[PDB]
Amino acid sequence: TLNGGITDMLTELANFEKNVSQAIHKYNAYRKAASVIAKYPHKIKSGAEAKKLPGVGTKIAEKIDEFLATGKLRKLEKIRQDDTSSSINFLTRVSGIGPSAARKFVDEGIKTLEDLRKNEDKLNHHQRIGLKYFGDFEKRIPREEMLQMQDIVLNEVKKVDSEYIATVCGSFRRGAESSGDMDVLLTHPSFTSESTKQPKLLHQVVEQLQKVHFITDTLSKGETKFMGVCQLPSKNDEKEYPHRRIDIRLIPKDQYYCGVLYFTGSDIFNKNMRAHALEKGFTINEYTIRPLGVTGVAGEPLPVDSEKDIFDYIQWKYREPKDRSE
DNA sequence: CCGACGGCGCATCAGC
DNA sequence: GCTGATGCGA
DNA sequence: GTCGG
Ligand SMILES: Nc1ccn([C@H]2C[C@H](O)[C@@H](COP(=O)(O)C(F)(F)P(=O)(O)OP(=O)(O)O)O2)c(=O)n1
Ligand SMILES: [Cl-]
Ligand SMILES: [Cl-]
Ligand SMILES: [Cl-]
Ligand SMILES: [Cl-]
Ligand SMILES: [Mg+2]
Ligand SMILES: [Mg+2]
Ligand code: NA
Ligand code: NA
Repeated sequence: TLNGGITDMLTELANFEKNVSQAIHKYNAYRKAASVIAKYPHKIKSGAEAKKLPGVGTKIAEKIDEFLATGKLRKLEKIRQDDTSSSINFLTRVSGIGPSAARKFVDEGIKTLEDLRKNEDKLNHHQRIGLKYFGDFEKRIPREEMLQMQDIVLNEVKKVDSEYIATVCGSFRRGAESSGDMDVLLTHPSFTSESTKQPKLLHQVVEQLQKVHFITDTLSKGETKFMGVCQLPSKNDEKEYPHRRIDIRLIPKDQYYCGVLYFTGSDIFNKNMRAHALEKGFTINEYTIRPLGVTGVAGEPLPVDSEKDIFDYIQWKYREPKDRSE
């Protein structure tokens, strides 16, 4: 909140470039600048001072000076008035509707929540669910509720097979007071980078959670990733809790550390760390950290026994989860 | 100046 | 049916 | 839009 005005402006500019301009790199550039400014420990006084931060160039510097002076950004004033842009922006807020589909719908005259509801037939499954719980998905999740959800998931997973280990990551693991959703990393000894000694490992868990009515809907479901909806049980006379998005990722047990690092985030932190890895001659994904030969092709997986091991390979001091919220 | 910018899972599609 | 490309998402 | 070579 120290430089809230400027970061909000940058984030809005970022969303515009992504949803309307479909210029993903401009999107990341803005988000990075927004992130770097967000942790700057001083109340920014000028674009010049801001340009000293990495990721902030001449363009954002000018925009910051404009914002600091007037208290707004004309470029944004306009974007906010353009009915097409605003419509595209809105629709992309429905889970399942990206920049392409949004532009396509608007070109069909479908540009509001009301239009989407009467044209439900024109939506694929994911979009149908995103629209159904549109309101709820906008709501944040108090950490207290996250704790209750964790308890339900861990206990139900334990019931399926005591050998399962379920770890809630995402912003929760980073210590956030509230989260946009629940992200669950799941492991089981019967599934490693060496073999899949038992099939349906993820299925069984998803099934158990549906059986006790915690999981209510499914957006997508594969062998290692589940994307759906859940809801905490409410007491008698108590109004129901909002429905929530839940992601579950089954990762090879022998690759837990690269897995938990990836799933802990943040997303911008992962980008920056993976970008730093490249500059150091390494490539990192949710399974391994591999070296890059002179040729450029990824080499063999390096031995990892802790999140810190990954940080060492790239010559970075270890950072606790609470300090990776970029 | 200009090429890189993180990496991948699932759903859906076109082309065979 | 397969692969590969795309959209959308983590 | 920003960066580094
Ligand atoms: N583009 C991305 C997106 C995600 N992630 C990893 C790193 C992320 O931490 C993790 C979770 O994705 P999430 O989509 O639940 C998230 F990011 F919003 P979270 O941090 O959990 O914040 P919230 O509370 O609001 O959910 O996936 C990533 O690596 N790249
Ligand atoms: Cl771009
Ligand atoms: Cl503004
Ligand atoms: Cl690992
Ligand atoms: Cl790999
Ligand atoms: Mg999350
Ligand atoms: Mg998530
Ligand atoms: Na800079
Ligand atoms: Na969307």
